[PDB]
Amino acid sequence: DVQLQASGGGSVQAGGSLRLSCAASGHSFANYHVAWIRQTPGKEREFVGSASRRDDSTYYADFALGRFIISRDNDINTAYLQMNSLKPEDSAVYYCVAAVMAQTTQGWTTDYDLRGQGTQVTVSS
Amino acid sequence: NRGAYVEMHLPGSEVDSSLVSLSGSSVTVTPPDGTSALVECECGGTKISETIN
Repeated sequence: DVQLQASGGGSVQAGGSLRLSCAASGHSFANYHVAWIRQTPGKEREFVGSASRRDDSTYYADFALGRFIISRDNDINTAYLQMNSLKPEDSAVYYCVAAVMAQTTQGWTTDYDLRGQGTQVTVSS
Repeated sequence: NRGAYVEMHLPGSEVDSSLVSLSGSSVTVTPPDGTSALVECECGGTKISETIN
């Protein structure tokens, strides 16, 4: 089955940096919009950022601008989320979503063409 | 007037390339005088917006 595995999280002090990776087993990311969704305990899943290979475009949320970077290396069918300047509000579990266009990126995506297991990041003040 | 008749329907959404314009680095939409418009796309996520003059 086409499954996405998220990794690269952990507990880091505020103001540092981390790098998360989403890898697909069963199919490549050659024709897949990659979107990062964040879920803090006690609230609803919130959009973080999305990237597109077809047009080489990157979307970032209001909090994500100037701090988060998204890159893709189709050679090893992985998507990377390099982010810096940790803040206490960034403690959550992150999932990666892969979709074949289908106009799935409207605000709240809430489509999940491919759902994968997430990873937890903790932020210590 | 006779018994012949032809129906009239509502107009379609007409596209206009000249309406959109460039700022220093950005996209600008300036609807004509007394006109409402709809702006769409997926450059990142989806955005369907309506502008009223």
